[PDB]
Amino acid sequence: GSRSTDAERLKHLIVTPSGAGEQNMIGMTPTVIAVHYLDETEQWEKFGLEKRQGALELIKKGYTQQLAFRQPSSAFAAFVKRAPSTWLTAYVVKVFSLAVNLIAIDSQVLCGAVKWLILEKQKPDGVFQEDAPVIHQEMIGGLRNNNEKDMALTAFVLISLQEAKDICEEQVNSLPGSITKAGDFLEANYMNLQRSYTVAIAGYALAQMGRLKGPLLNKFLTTAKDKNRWEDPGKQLYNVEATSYALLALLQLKDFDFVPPVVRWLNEQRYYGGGYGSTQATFMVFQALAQYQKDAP
Amino acid sequence: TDATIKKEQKLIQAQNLVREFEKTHTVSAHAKAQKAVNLVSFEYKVKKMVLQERIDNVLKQGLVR
Repeated sequence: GSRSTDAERLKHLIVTPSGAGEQNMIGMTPTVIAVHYLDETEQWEKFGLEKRQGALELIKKGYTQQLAFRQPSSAFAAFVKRAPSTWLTAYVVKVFSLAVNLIAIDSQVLCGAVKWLILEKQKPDGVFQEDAPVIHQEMIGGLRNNNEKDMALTAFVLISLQEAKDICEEQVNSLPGSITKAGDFLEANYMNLQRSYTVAIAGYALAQMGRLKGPLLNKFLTTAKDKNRWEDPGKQLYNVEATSYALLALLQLKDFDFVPPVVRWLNEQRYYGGGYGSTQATFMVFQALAQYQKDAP
Repeated sequence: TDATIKKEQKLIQAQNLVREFEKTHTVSAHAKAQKAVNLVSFEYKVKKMVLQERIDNVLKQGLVR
């Protein structure tokens, strides 16, 4: 293991959630992930055990406010009368799934959104489509890029369904089949991918269902630059996000031989999240480092 | 009907971890209890509410490490 990221660098992540359906999740993200990370790396004592209760209170508040944007269909959008966003609904699932350890979360809200994604937004070939893009395009990170969108978004939604599986197993009968279909799609097109970002996110999605192996795994590993990062020419934030997805993949594969350089690069970026357009980078880097702190020998 | 046993087991797991949270008041115990409760089926909507209320109360008392 490597040294934990110092808790003091994270104090600005405890934020009050405000705004409508999208903005509320933008505010909820940092606080949920900060608490998640600090819990895993056990830094509350040497940082303010009582601050944690305040943070839990803000999470509670985000969760509650987000429910005001839950539409009759179980999907989410910035406003209740705006067409539901496939990405936002999947993102809500992703966040609430990680928060099941922190506050009370309604299974029917979570699985209702999972069920809706499967039943309404998945094509017969496994692809997940977005029919109503979110207003806040800066909050979806590297998925903002137009190339390999079907792959990138399908990997993203599949990741959310996989992280909700434990919670939704018993109540969403179609879940297992949907995960398989989306996997089939990622697998059949993985070798043709050109962007490091997609390689990394589809990589993690395939690794969770043990389908990242053989030539696909070789593609995933050789895409890395200097064996420590997944990057593309564009904003550095997408590279921090991509490398984090890649790290989660590696942890899923238990390839602890390749892990050290990647964690080192991430740590050397001194990226502590927060701010405009930092949602995916903030959530992902810390989910990745927390998983690392929890898994790595 | 193994599905009835799973749900019954989730319920026991929750009850046990919640009782344990009431005993140690740690962040670790809080997480296990909270997750466990969130996993109990709406079938036990009532004891789920009581278990959750029990969690909220331990949180009101305060955690210690």
